[PDB]
Amino acid sequence: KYGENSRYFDLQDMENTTGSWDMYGVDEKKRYPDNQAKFFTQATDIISRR
Amino acid sequence: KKAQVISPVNGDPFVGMLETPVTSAPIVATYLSNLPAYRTGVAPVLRGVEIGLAHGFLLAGPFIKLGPLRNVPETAEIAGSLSAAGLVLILALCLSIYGSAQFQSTPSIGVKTLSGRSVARDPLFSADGWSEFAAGFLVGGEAGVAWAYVCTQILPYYS
Amino acid sequence: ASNKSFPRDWVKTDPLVPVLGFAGWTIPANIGVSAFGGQSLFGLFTQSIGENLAHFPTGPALDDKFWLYLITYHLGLFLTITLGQIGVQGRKQ
Amino acid sequence: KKTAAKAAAPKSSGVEFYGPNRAKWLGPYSENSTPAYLTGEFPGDYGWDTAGLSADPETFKRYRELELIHARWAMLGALGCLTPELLAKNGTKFGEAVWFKAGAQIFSEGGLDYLGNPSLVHAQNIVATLAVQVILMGLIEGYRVNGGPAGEGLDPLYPGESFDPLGLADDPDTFAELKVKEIKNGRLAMFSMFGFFVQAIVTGKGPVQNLDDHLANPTVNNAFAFATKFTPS
Amino acid sequence: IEFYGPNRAKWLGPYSENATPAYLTGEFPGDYGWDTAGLSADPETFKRYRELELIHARWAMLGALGCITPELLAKSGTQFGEAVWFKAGAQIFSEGGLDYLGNPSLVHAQNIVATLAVQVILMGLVEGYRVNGGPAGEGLDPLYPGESFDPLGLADDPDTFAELKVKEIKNGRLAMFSMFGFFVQAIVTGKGPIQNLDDHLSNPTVNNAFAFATKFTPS
Amino acid sequence: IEFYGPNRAKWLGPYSENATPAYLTGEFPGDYGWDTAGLSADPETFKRYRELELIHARWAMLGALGCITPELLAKSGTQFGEAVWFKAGAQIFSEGGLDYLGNPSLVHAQNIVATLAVQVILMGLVEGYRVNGGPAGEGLDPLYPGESFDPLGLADDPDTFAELKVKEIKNGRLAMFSMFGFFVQAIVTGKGPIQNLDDHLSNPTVNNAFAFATKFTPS
Ligand code: CLA
Ligand code: CLA
Ligand code: CLA
Ligand code: CLA
Ligand code: CLA
Ligand SMILES: CC1=C[C@H](O)CC(C)(C)[C@H]1/C=C/C(C)=C/C=C/C(C)=C/C=C/C=C(C)/C=C/C=C(C)/C=C/C1=C(C)C[C@H](O)CC1(C)C
Ligand SMILES: CC1=C[C@H](O)CC(C)(C)[C@H]1/C=C/C(C)=C/C=C/C(C)=C/C=C/C=C(C)/C=C/C=C(C)/C=C/C1=C(C)C[C@H](O)CC1(C)C
Repeated sequence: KYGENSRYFDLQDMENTTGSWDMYGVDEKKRYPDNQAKFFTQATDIISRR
Repeated sequence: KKAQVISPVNGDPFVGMLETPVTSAPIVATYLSNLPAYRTGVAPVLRGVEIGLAHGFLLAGPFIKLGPLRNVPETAEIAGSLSAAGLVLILALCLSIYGSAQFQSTPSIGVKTLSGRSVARDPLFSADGWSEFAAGFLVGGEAGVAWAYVCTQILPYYS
Repeated sequence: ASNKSFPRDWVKTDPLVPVLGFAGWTIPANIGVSAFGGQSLFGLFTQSIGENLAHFPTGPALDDKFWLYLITYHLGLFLTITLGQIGVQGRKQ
Repeated sequence: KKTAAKAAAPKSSGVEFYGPNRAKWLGPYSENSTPAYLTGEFPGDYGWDTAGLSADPETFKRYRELELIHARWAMLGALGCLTPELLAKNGTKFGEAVWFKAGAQIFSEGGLDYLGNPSLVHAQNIVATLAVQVILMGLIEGYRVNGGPAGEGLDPLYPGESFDPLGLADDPDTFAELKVKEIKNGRLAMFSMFGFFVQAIVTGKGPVQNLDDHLANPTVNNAFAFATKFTPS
Repeated sequence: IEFYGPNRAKWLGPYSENATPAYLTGEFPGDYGWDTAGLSADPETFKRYRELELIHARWAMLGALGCITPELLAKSGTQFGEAVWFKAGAQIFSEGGLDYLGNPSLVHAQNIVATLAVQVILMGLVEGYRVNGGPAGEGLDPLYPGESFDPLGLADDPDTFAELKVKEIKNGRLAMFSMFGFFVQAIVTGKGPIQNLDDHLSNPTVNNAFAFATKFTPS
Repeated sequence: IEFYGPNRAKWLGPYSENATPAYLTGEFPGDYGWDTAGLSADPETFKRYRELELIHARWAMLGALGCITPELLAKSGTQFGEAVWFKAGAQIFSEGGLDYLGNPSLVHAQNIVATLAVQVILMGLVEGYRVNGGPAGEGLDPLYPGESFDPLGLADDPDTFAELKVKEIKNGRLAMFSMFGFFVQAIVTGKGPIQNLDDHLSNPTVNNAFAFATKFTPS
């Protein structure tokens, strides 16, 4: 196990032993009041491609 | 004496970062969690318009105060705002071609959070998400610079 | 080693470090010497703070005999608090 | 940023909600481990049960149903007694920015001139203002005690629904903290309002104007200079 | 129309929040469930509040009718001097004592300290005998006795008697609020309340309340 | 003469209504059973009220003697300036600070903010150490300590000590009511209370109270 008494390098658990963490990345919804989703996603519909 | 503040990242002294009250202080951590570039659960279009609204409104200023049309009255604001809109346009183009060059191949393998649990990958880091983010940036930036002109024209003791 | 996670309390807040800081530095900061003619280093620029607070939006002059009071006052205020915080002798002295 | 490991009931945060709280006296804290009715578990408990006006659990609830409402009213009361005394001292005409006759401006020339701008609401009636206040506020506080549209009434202390646009209301330990930042700032607003009210009684100048007068002469221009006023004789 | 029950006319009506506090659910007149602070959670203290509110309501109703009658009587066809309730208390000092009805063939009270002492004696007697009972049968009920204070006999039918209870309580609440209005009119404008009535009926909107709103201005 | 028991001197005496509230039956000084509103039904709140009433009573007794002494001393053979307790608080501002006894060889306090800060420090210290104990033995009793505050040793015999408790409480109640009288005399007539004493002893009935009854007349 990785998070233990100095037992680093867990072979099957690569995403800890490597250095791939999300430092400041939270993920949850409802950041915005709802209908800006409407007013802005129905506004950037045209130019939403490459 | 049995007191220490500075620590390596999540134990693990062999990743090239070390934790400091600059990086991992609580108020700083919650602050940079709450910024729009780190939210991961919202659609990238909306982040694009938030970031664009902010950056356009700040970019309008220096062209107004320090541009070559800054002493001629009543038209010093126009040339500044127009130039700032031009800069935002070029930033939108840069975002588009960055999307064309960066996410053009396979993504990475895995991601976990700091207090370990397997969080999924941010949808901003695909081609579609980045292109949508660029469109949001264009809309938000132009709206922001237009608001900068509006805010100049009707504001109590602007000078 | 150094640690394994960042402690989310590193400034160990002892509540009577700051009150003794500026309270135990300003009660002897307003004595009165021969040097100023009977005035203090806390009341003589109380005159100044209020004085150029009167005409408000005008930022005070860039040679006006009170920037010295601001700078020499904080040069001691910060020092007495930063030596107060090392009045955490809970494990050291 | 690390997920504050909750897993339990307590809510310590730093040191705020447990047996070892931060009390009121620095060594003379409430005797016998703080009176037995209140041991943490909620924002705002510090231990002033000296008169003991609330010893029943329902009164402990109903007084807090007062507290949070009262504090939230005082927050906007404070900022809404601060703002235009700054703005009129900077650059903006108002009529009278002082908060005694802010309500009397309807009588002055043509009603309420807003921000010194003759292109705005221009309320000439006091009676219509009364009507909209009674109607809309009685509706709103009916919805507070009942729960109607735009989110149903779940918790009368904190609804926490589609009303909040930020959508912060998810991680419960950070709001074990922020429910307390609420009450700390609200009691600050309470005593700032007593500043407004008692300074309003004694001297009748604006509170900003009191700060300017005080800082012009802190040893002379303070409350003690009004001490011989209000004396019988 | 169902005050004695769960379907009483609640404090907000159809904004009723039918989760009412459980320490009062009908069975007593005037229970309108409006407990926002909750200063009557304890049941014996609640009983004290019922008794106290009844005493306040009856006293306030008596005072309210006493504030409506004499001014109208002196306005219609009689004279009292100062029928307005301010200097009616000072009518004993002015020239010839307090002559009742404005007539020197009635009470004509010269010394106010005699009224004072006899009033204290009588009031102590009546309040003591109100608390613990006494004459006309010993008091067995502190709220509503039922002994010889109803010489007409209206307390036979129970539901009409309960309706009378509710009317009494509502009238008492209205009387208390209205006497508060009388006191505030005594403070602010300091004129006759029925003079206020006549003046507002003559002037419905030009002198409403806010001409008398810049009087107690601090400076 | 049996305060500690069912036969105490009750709030109405022979109008006692010997059905007293059961949450107090003797065993504590000052229990006179007069609970008409009943704001102390809860026992811990009742204890808070006993402590609070004791604190109020001792503070009010101190204030009452402080209101009787200096005026008499300056009337008899000394001079203070304004010995009346109104401007005794403003004696620091007038000409030469607050000279104690009216003598420029005593306290002579020039700046009131120094009195202010030292007073806050000392009062915080003594009140905190009053609540939680401290010097002269740690406080084990919040009501009456029994530690080194009685250097004469009068608390040996228990029944006389309880009689002293009852005298203390009665004196405190009288002191609180009398200081209320002092405050009301401060408001209405605004003159010296002992000047009031001398004036009423010189004028027993011609200037009693109601010459000073048309002062706060609204208009
Ligand atoms: C690098 C030094 C330097 C600086 C400071 C300037 C400055 C200026 N030049 Mg200039 N110039 C330079 C080098 C420089 N020049 C060189 C080398 C050349 C020759 C190639 C020229 C040729 C040149 C011409 C030909 C002209 C100027 C003009 C100007 C003026 C307006 C430019 C403008 O619109 O800015 C746009 C403003 C910005 C891009 C603002 C960005 C900066 C922001 C504010 C930084 C904020 C950082 C912030 C603290 C971060 C905080 C983060 C925190 C919030 C977390 C301005 C005074 C124009 C003029 O009329 O002058 C009066 C003009 O016509 N320059
Ligand atoms: C041959 C190439 C070339 C050309 C034609 C120009 C031309 C110009 N330069 Mg320039 N420049 C160049 C190379 C060039 N540059 C290089 C290589 C450098 C780096 C060394 C610079 C650095 C430089 C600086 C630092 C500045 C200029 C500025 C200017 C403008 C000066 C005109 C004037 O008096 O202001 C009048 C300006 C205006 C009337 C504003 C016009 C703004 C654009 C052209 C209109 C945009 C339209 C709108 C945004 C479209 C709407 C989009 C929609 C989605 C809403 C002019 C547009 C100045 C400038 O524009 O900045 C304020 C300036 O300060 N140049
Ligand atoms: C109307 C506002 C209001 C209400 C309903 C309450 C209610 C309550 N508070 Mg609270 N409180 C308030 C304002 C209020 N407080 C303010 C402004 C502060 C900052 C000082 C506090 C600080 C505070 C702490 C730190 C604690 C409480 C506690 C309590 C609970 C038990 C204490 C008690 O019986 O007081 C009942 C209160 C009243 C009956 C209100 C009395 C109002 C009258 C008019 C008297 C006030 C006049 C004033 C003292 C005179 C000087 C004014 C001057 C100081 C400005 C109870 C839930 C304890 C608790 O459980 O935590 C939540 C506790 O530990 N309160
Ligand atoms: C002192 C007079 C008094 C008293 C003791 C009561 C007592 C009671 N009323 Mg009541 N009431 C009164 C006057 C009074 N009322 C008046 C004048 C009105 C009309 C506005 C009402 C309208 C009313 C309603 C609608 C309801 C009650 C209810 C109740 C019961 C529970 C509430 C409680 O504990 O009150 C305790 C009261 C006090 C401790 C009195 C405190 C007084 C101080 C001075 C504060 C008053 C300040 C005031 C708010 C400022 C404006 C005054 C102005 C409105 C007159 C209780 C039996 C509820 C119930 O169930 O009925 C049985 C109910 O639903 N009352
Ligand atoms: C604030 C001062 C204060 C306080 C806390 C108490 C507290 C107490 N008294 Mg008490 N008392 C006082 C002053 C006070 N007394 C004074 C000055 C007198 C002489 C008039 C008395 C005479 C008295 C008697 C005769 C009896 C008590 C009793 C009691 C106990 C039960 C009653 C109760 O709950 O009171 C709660 C009290 C309050 C919450 C105070 C509320 C104060 C507000 C401002 C209302 C006051 C307005 C006032 C009526 C207007 C006129 C004032 C004027 C009379 C001074 C309780 C320990 C009974 C007992 O058993 O003794 C142990 C009892 O029989 N008291
Ligand atoms: C309920 C509640 C609830 C929540 O929770 C809280 C709160 C709000 C606080 C509460 C409230 C309370 C209140 C409001 C109270 C009020 C009361 C009143 C008004 C009374 C009166 C009361 C009143 C009264 C008794 C009155 C009485 C009267 C009288 C005797 C009179 C007499 C007279 C007459 C005949 C005439 C002559 O010539 C003069 C005189 C002298 C004038
Ligand atoms: C019991 C009951 C029951 C039922 O049920 C209900 C009811 C009725 C409500 C209740 C009642 C209550 C009451 C009455 C209360 C009162 C109180 C008081 C009076 C207090 C005083 C109180 C008082 C007090 C403390 C006082 C104190 C004092 C002092 C410090 C003083 C000081 C001083 C002096 C030395 C002198 C100088 O030169 C000045 C001065 C500054 C002046």
